[PDB]
Amino acid sequence: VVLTQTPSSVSAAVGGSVTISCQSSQSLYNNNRLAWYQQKAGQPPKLLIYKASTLESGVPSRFKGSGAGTQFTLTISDVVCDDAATYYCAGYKSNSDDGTAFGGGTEVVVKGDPVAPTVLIFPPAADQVATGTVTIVCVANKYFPDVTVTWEVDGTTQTTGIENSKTPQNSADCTYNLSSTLTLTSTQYNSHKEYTCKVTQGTTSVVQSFNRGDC
Amino acid sequence: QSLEESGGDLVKPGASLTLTCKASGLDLPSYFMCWVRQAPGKGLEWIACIRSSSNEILYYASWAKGRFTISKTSSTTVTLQMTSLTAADTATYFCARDYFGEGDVFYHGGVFGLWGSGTLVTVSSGQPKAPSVFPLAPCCGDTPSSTVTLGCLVKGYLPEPVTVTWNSGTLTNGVRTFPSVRQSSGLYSLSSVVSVTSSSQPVTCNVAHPATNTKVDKTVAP
Ligand SMILES: CC(=O)N[C@H]1[C@H](O[C@H]2[C@@H](O)[C@@H](CO)O[C@@H](O[C@H]3[C@H](O)[C@@H](O)[C@H](OC[C@@H]4O[C@@H](C(O)O)[C@H](O)[C@@H]4O[C@@H]4O[C@H](CO)[C@H](O)[C@H](O[C@]5(C(=O)O)C[C@H](O)[C@@H](NC(C)=O)[C@H]([C@H](O)[C@H](O)CO)O5)[C@H]4O)O[C@@H]3CO)[C@@H]2O)O[C@H](CO[C@@H]2O[C@H](CO)[C@@H](O[C@@H]3O[C@H](CO)[C@H](O)[C@H](O)[C@H]3O)[C@H](O)[C@H]2O)[C@@H](O[C@@H]2O[C@H](CO)[C@H](O)[C@H](O[C@]3(C(=O)O)C[C@H](O)[C@@H](NC(C)=O)[C@H]([C@H](O)[C@H](O)CO)O3)[C@H]2O)[C@@H]1O
Repeated sequence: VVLTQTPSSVSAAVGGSVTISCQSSQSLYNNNRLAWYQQKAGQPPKLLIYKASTLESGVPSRFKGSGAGTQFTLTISDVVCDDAATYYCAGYKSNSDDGTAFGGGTEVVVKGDPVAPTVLIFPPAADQVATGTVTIVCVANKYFPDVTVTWEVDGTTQTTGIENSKTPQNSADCTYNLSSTLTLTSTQYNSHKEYTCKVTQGTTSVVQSFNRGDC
Repeated sequence: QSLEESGGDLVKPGASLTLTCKASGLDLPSYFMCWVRQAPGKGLEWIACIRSSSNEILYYASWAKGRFTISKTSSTTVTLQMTSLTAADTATYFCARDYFGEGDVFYHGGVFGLWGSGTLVTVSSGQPKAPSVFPLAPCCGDTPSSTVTLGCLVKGYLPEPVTVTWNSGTLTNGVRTFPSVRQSSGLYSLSSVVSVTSSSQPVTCNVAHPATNTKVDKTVAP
């Protein structure tokens, strides 16, 4: 059996509504063996709905299961920030090859009220240069919606050596956090002086900078 | 009720490996016990289920049967024998119970109420590497403020995972630990920061890497 989950990605405002649709290649056992799951980073999936519409104990009425046979839907009403997650359908036909299947997944992004990022730059510890490679960290806190990042060294933009990583949405206030690193050889680091990190959120920007050996 | 999965160092492509799933406060044979997996940054993929009692029932995914073998070695353990492992088999491998109740009757069918935490299997030709850890503090020409953000940079480790705590898990509030990112080379890097009110005394980040049995402690000062 194959489950076709749609959409792959959806945005919703707080107090709004999300609708996810599963579609199976064959009828499911008893026309009702579809279950819905919530997953957050670092954890296994939580079971929300089973037998197409039965709520697991402890799950709010805000989650509704419906459908029958080949077509199934999860509707989340009165969307809170804790609902920001990845959701999965799981279906069953029979005790046989490919009998159980998982849908591809849907990412629920919850539009919380916007916040601009504060930016920190972290110069390399003294330890780093001695190891030959040096990496410089730049973090962006409590923000929504998403940002891009630009690295300058002596006012000239950087193309390579860069790596970004973003936190999941906060379950209380819907904000991201982001860390971005710039990696260089020690001979590249000990040549240039002015090192910059420029975060941008559409219109607003936040540059943060430091001079080598202002220490 | 817990499932604790175990198995899987980093292994070379071609190799075989056996995962185990121990069950606490519950007997496995009377329920349909399955294995599921999730590759980094990808979806769930069902592998196989087994019920050991009565008439023994086994079923597999099309891509699993012939290569992976599910079995029961005790009344509280189920195993997965993997074979001819490739780089695409790198994932977290969960263990779960397919079951739901309806009054005087038990059923099952893609209803995974009970899961273990997972066991990361990493298939790669690379050599294991413990992380270099560096402190993250603001530049020393800045004026000391009321609050301050300090962190730990966990650089260049393999395989995943690493776990970062602060002051042995007592300091929880203000902590922001970012997802790992793979380099071009193959090594992982990771950041963790924390916010504190200056006068409070010094923050230590504890970086465990069970793969190499390395556990680093780093104290950070402004
Ligand atoms: C749960 C469920 O599923 N439920 C469901 C039901 O079901 C059922 C069925 O199936 C039956 C039949 O037969 O069966 C059953 O079963 C069971 C029972 O119950 C029990 O009791 C039993 O057990 C117990 C016993 O006891 C004792 C003695 O006595 O001694 C003992 O103990 C025993 O035990 C046991 O033992 C054994 C040994 O030998 C074993 O061990 C077992 O175990 C087991 C095994 O084997 O292993 C376990 C497992 O796990 C399982 N598996 C699974 C997979 O699960 C197994 C199995 O089960 C077995 O084996 C089998 O055999 O087991 C132990 O247990 O037992 C029995 C068994 O059998 C059940 O319960 O049903 C219902 C209904 O539905 C449906 O529907 C459809 C439609 O669609 C229809 O179709 C039609 O028809 C017509 C005519 O009439 C025409 O023809 C057409 O064509 C077609 O199509 C049908 O008929 C019906 O019936 C259901 O309900 C439902 O629900 C849902 C929810 O989700 C919904 O709501 C629905 O609704 C509807 C419908 O109808 O469908 C929807 C739609 O859509 C709508 N429409 C519109 C909207 O349009 C509709 C409307 O609304 C209306 O129509 C109005 O009017 O709706 C509903 O209905 C339920 O759910």
